[PDB]
Amino acid sequence: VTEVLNYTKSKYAAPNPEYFGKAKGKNVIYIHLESFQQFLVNYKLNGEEVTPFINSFFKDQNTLSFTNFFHQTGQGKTADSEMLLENSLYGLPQGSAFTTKGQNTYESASAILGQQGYTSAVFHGNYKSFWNRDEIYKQFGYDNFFDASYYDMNEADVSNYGLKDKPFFKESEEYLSSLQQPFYTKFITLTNHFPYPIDEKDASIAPATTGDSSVDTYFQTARYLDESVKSFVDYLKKSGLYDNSVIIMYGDHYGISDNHEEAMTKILGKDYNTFENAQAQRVPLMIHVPGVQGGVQEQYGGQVDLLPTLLHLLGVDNKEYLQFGTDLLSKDHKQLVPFRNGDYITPTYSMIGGNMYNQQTGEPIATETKEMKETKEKVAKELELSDSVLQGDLLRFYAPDGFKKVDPSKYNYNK
Ligand SMILES: [Mg+2]
Repeated sequence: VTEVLNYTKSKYAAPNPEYFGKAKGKNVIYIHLESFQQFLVNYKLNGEEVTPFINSFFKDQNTLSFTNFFHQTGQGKTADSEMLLENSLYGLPQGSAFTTKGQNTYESASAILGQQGYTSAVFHGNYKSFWNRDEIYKQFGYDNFFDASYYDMNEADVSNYGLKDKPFFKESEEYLSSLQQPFYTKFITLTNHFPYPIDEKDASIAPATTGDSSVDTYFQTARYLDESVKSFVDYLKKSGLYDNSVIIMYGDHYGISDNHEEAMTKILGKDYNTFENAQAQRVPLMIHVPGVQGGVQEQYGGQVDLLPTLLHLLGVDNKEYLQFGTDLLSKDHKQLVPFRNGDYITPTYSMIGGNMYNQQTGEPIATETKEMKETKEKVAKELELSDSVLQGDLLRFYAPDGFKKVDPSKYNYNK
């Protein structure tokens, strides 16, 4: 109740002077890389790079790239990722939080940044009823929701899950250019979605040769996404948004489940056991902050840490908000990444499937020490306190002093 707030502050990580406020006043552009796993980065299928542009964006001067960034989603899949990004809250242990907690009071990024005059918007090539986004986005405080109704949904431009990504970015330039700055936006892509079907040739790369169809055509839809993103970034550079915004590319969750051990063994080269599968849960995080020296960031982290990381870059102190994540650029950030099912990843030891593993060598640890038991309970506590917020709707009874709550009745996403 006030218990959650006490845990939050004690966990709070002070801003890093080198990165604090360096992007204050800038726009924010989230690029949602659907089902995009980190191992795809710099991966070469039969000689050539699978995702060439993203690989270059990864190496760029002004790009903070994360190699130990893990997704913390559950049965909510993509919805849970949004929950982690917007509120720094975990999803439910079971089922989707978006569907059952659409009535809850939230104090999300749209609301927090809205306090400074930011304009909110979400772009998605599918209808707003999907994942109950239409309802819960109002509680988040998203000013605009550009769903499928704002796009040309002809049969040739539409896959199984909605509008293809290349038309999606192309057609959304109209809306983004006329959106009041400064803004806070997120572009949810669709094409790279299981079982990853692509008809030739939207595709521009040969499929893998493992014998597993869903795994083989994954690399094809990944490049289709890569090509469309490049086209979108090219637009951002022409319109000047590229220098005036913070571009953040991230993955929401895994792309290949653990029911493809044989194929994944050929892909990664090593045996795809339970350990290597947990390591495969890495998803990309690339933060392009204009006029800031970037580089590879190997500190361990999760999606829960994304919002407080962004806030510190924008020069916004979030000490008083109910957020379970910490600033990734902070030196006080502790490298501990909880999974939804109770598991966790630390640089030294990791619990996977309830069993202990050496994170660095992959070899099982027979006996469990105190510190391995201690962090196990720290993780369970964090997950429980997060559920306490969702299950009890605790944000009705709390808010930071200067903060103003959202009136969801004042939002309409229809045209
Ligand atoms: Mg997804």
